[PDB]
Amino acid sequence: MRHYEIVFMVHPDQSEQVPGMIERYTAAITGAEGKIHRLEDWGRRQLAYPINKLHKAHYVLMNVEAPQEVIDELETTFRFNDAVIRSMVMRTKHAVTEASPMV
Amino acid sequence: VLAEVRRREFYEKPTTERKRAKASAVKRHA
Amino acid sequence: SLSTEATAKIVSEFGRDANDTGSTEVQVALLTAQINHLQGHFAEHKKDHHSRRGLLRMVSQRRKLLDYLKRKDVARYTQLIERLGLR
Amino acid sequence: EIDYKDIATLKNYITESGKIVPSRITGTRAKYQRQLARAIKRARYLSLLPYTDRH
Amino acid sequence: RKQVSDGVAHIHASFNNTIVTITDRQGNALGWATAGGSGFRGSRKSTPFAAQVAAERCADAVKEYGIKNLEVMVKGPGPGRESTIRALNAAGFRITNITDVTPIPHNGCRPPKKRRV
Amino acid sequence: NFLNDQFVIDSIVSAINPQKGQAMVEIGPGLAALTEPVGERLDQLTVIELDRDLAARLQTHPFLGPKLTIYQQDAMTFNFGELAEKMGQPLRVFGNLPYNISTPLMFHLFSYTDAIADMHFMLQKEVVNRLVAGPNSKAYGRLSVMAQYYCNVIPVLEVPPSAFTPPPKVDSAVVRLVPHATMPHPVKDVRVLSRITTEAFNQRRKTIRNSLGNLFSVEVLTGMGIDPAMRAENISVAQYCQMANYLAENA
RNA sequence: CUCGUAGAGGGGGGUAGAAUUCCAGGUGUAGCGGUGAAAUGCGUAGAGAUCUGGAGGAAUACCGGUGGCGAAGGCGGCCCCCUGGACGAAGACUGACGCUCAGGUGCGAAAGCGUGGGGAGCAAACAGGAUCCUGGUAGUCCACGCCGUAAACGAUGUCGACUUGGAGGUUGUGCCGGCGUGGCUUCCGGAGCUAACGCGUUAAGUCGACCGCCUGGGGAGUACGGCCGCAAGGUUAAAACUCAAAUGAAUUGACGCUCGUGUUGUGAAAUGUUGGGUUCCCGCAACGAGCGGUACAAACCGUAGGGGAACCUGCGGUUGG
Ligand SMILES: [Mg+2]
Ligand SMILES: [Mg+2]
Ligand SMILES: [Mg+2]
Ligand SMILES: [Mg+2]
Ligand SMILES: [Mg+2]
Ligand SMILES: [Mg+2]
Ligand SMILES: [Mg+2]
Ligand SMILES: [Mg+2]
Ligand SMILES: [Mg+2]
Ligand SMILES: [Mg+2]
Ligand SMILES: [Mg+2]
Ligand SMILES: [Mg+2]
Ligand SMILES: [Mg+2]
Ligand SMILES: [Mg+2]
Ligand SMILES: [Mg+2]
Ligand SMILES: [Mg+2]
Ligand SMILES: [Mg+2]
Ligand SMILES: [Mg+2]
Ligand SMILES: [Mg+2]
Ligand SMILES: [Mg+2]
Ligand SMILES: [Mg+2]
Ligand SMILES: [Mg+2]
Ligand SMILES: [Mg+2]
Ligand SMILES: [Mg+2]
Ligand SMILES: [Mg+2]
Ligand SMILES: [Mg+2]
Ligand SMILES: [Mg+2]
Ligand SMILES: [Mg+2]
Ligand SMILES: [Mg+2]
Ligand SMILES: [Mg+2]
Ligand SMILES: [Mg+2]
Ligand SMILES: [Mg+2]
Ligand SMILES: [Mg+2]
Ligand SMILES: [Mg+2]
Ligand SMILES: [Mg+2]
Ligand SMILES: [Mg+2]
Ligand SMILES: [Mg+2]
Ligand SMILES: [Mg+2]
Ligand SMILES: [Mg+2]
Ligand SMILES: [Mg+2]
Ligand SMILES: [Mg+2]
Ligand SMILES: [Mg+2]
Ligand SMILES: [Mg+2]
Ligand SMILES: [Mg+2]
Ligand SMILES: [Mg+2]
Ligand SMILES: [Mg+2]
Ligand SMILES: [Mg+2]
Ligand SMILES: [Mg+2]
Ligand SMILES: [Mg+2]
Repeated sequence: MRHYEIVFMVHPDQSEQVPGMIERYTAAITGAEGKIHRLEDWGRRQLAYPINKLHKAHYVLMNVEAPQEVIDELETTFRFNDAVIRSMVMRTKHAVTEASPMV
Repeated sequence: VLAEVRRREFYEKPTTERKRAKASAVKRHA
Repeated sequence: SLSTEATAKIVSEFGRDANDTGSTEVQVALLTAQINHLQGHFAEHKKDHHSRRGLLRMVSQRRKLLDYLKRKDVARYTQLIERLGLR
Repeated sequence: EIDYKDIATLKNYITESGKIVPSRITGTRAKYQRQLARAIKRARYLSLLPYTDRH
Repeated sequence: RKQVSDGVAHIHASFNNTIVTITDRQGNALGWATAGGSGFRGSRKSTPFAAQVAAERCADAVKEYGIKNLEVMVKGPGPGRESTIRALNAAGFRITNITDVTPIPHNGCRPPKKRRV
Repeated sequence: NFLNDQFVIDSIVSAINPQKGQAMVEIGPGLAALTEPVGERLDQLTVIELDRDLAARLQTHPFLGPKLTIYQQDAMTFNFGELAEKMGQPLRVFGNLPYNISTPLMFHLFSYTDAIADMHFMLQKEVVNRLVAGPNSKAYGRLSVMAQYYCNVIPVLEVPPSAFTPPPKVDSAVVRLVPHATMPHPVKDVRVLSRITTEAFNQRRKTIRNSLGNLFSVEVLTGMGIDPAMRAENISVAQYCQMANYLAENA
């Protein structure tokens, strides 16, 4: 059970169901005895370079402390979800609860 | 950007560039 | 490597007390625990020749300690290899 | 210590084209230069900063 | 034929030839010219003067469109990069901006071995 | 590049051992440093050269004047079969040509169907060794197969670099090629044979089941008594002729 | 053993961006390409050029550094899983458990091979055009097996101790930018050492332990035999015969002029007469005097190939350029 920083962006046309996505991902966190330290939904942003003819993406910053197996399930469904077009899971040394520079 | 095309236009053996880098390093000592 | 809780458990069992960590039995037990754990790792990864160098160091070091323990006191040596299922 | 999510700080260490400025110009320490470079690479992946200006 | 009045000029300045192509914002070609198509061959084709008259031929070819403003994007490292720009500016076309579009790999493909002369 | 050592030239002429009554033709006399010692022992000596001033000099030579017949045309495009019937005898050739163009000329001479009695030439030691060497050796190659199919190769003398002026950095050797009166292993088409040799020796370190995979199958090779587990350099000239005949018959 | 630190350390799986090539479509229409100049080649069936879309393989610009990591060979996008080593602080604990190693075992660049995939670029060979150019097969890539060789080099075996010092990089940590205390690393240099070059606390200084290896050049790391390998070959390893040298380092010359003394160097020799300015001045280990790349006496290493071979080419490595 380690601390992992997870960032993923959602297709702008599907931004309405982003809160629905958050709960299901968080449900797997709480269900696996994991503690979600901080979450910061950045909403739509401007992409530096276009990807798949998209100029804006719904950035979601999530910091999670959870074991590896639940994270593996979390990353597998990211690849199988069409709403998210880019994902990044980063292991952190220590849990951090602080406001991001983006907010 | 013209200095990089001069380097990337023709392939250079990796041992060749390594010696030039060493030669440049010892040249800057004065 | 080996977990601190796993290391502490082995120290408590084989060692006389918690402070005692350098005893011959404790070191062999810690080495044996890591050696056995790595067996699953190297079975999956046959191309990791750099880590296998570290594994051989544990096996070679464990051999030296067992020889030293056997040369000094055979009684606790046999009592340890039978406890550890070695030799 | 550096954060890949701080776009304002990172852009101080990139050129107009997007290339990383060398440590010898800014005079930053070796340890933070590696952290800055790695942080910028993560920022490029998340489309926070561009790789080049020719996108 | 058609009236656009605004386009972007692509210049391919290699070490053997220079190509000037006039295209619109969408990227559809309108008229092109090359230094080698103007009677310059061998060493003469690789001269900046060959590109200088090549741009004028391209301006003559695209004069039907009545283009005023154009964007010059330099591609290739060979000589003649500046000569085409001067001719386009001296032909009456208004210079908007100049940018470099030389493709630079990020250590992608192995390049051909250097010729030994 | 020319030759200055006299005893080397004396050894060459003695090695050739010319006589009278039979036709001999020299390719590219040049300065005629070698044409002089052979123009005294022959009644009618023919030469082929591409220089006008040198030909005029040879025509005015006191010793080599009446004995010389100059041909001012390219030797590679020359038709050597006409001179054989013109003199009513097989030709004898002693080229001593530059190594750059000597190899194509030898194969050009091989194509006139044994119309030449003998061919003496100066080549590199490596080139000469390749012609002579048999299978199961590094020197053996596709040049060897196409060489000893037509003629028999016999090394005469290795020429040190000091003999030539200016002395080059590599050795030299004079070799005599004797075309076979009867082919020990005749073939139906040398183009097929050349195609096989250039196919096997392109990849001469792999087993012949891989280098000749696009032409022969495993059963075909075993059907001819050829082990597919042998390298190209292990295959004798006879087997190469055997495969060439088989390929022409079956394709 | 506890805490913590940095790192292209290793293995496996993903993903991103630039670029190359090809494919489809649109705009667009005569060249493109290449060279000293050309031609083969590519092109009215529509190229090159431009925009968009897709496929595919390989490699990771900048950062990047006489930077880092690894026993060596080697190791550079980002992310996750597994894993080795190192270092620092403060203790606890074991109580010589150590060092070095013939055989042995594993590891081991590039090239090469076996089986099956993959194949964009590059490219031995090959084919063609010229007097290098076009095209392009193996190969480079992947899985597994083999090969076990390099100028695999710091041409310096491993381990330990002791011995003047400066400047810098790189990672720790203690105290109040200063101030010490560690590890690795770069340059300069003292004694000392060395034939000289040079090395010089990371020794080629001063000693101890053990292992490997050499005793003229060529023949030759070749033959034979053994062992290993599918082969290429690798390893172990001569003799006959021949030459009286081969070689290292440094010096003096080639490609106005000397002496005396002194000084430097084991020495050949240099200094004087090496520099600045204008015969002259000044500086000056000199002071005064008399006068007017060389194999000379790019190269190489390992491997693979050659049918335009007076040698040349592909791959990696070395500076002994
Ligand atoms: Mg940390
Ligand atoms: Mg590329
Ligand atoms: Mg060879
Ligand atoms: Mg790594
Ligand atoms: Mg793998
Ligand atoms: Mg032609
Ligand atoms: Mg054609
Ligand atoms: Mg594909
Ligand atoms: Mg650089
Ligand atoms: Mg670099
Ligand atoms: Mg290190
Ligand atoms: Mg680690
Ligand atoms: Mg570790
Ligand atoms: Mg005790
Ligand atoms: Mg005690
Ligand atoms: Mg041994
Ligand atoms: Mg290996
Ligand atoms: Mg191996
Ligand atoms: Mg290989
Ligand atoms: Mg293979
Ligand atoms: Mg294959
Ligand atoms: Mg290929
Ligand atoms: Mg033709
Ligand atoms: Mg070529
Ligand atoms: Mg191909
Ligand atoms: Mg090509
Ligand atoms: Mg081919
Ligand atoms: Mg193949
Ligand atoms: Mg082996
Ligand atoms: Mg060796
Ligand atoms: Mg080296
Ligand atoms: Mg050695
Ligand atoms: Mg020491
Ligand atoms: Mg020093
Ligand atoms: Mg010594
Ligand atoms: Mg001897
Ligand atoms: Mg041998
Ligand atoms: Mg065997
Ligand atoms: Mg055998
Ligand atoms: Mg043998
Ligand atoms: Mg043997
Ligand atoms: Mg001296
Ligand atoms: Mg003295
Ligand atoms: Mg001395
Ligand atoms: Mg030199
Ligand atoms: Mg070689
Ligand atoms: Mg090379
Ligand atoms: Mg090396
Ligand atoms: Mg030597």
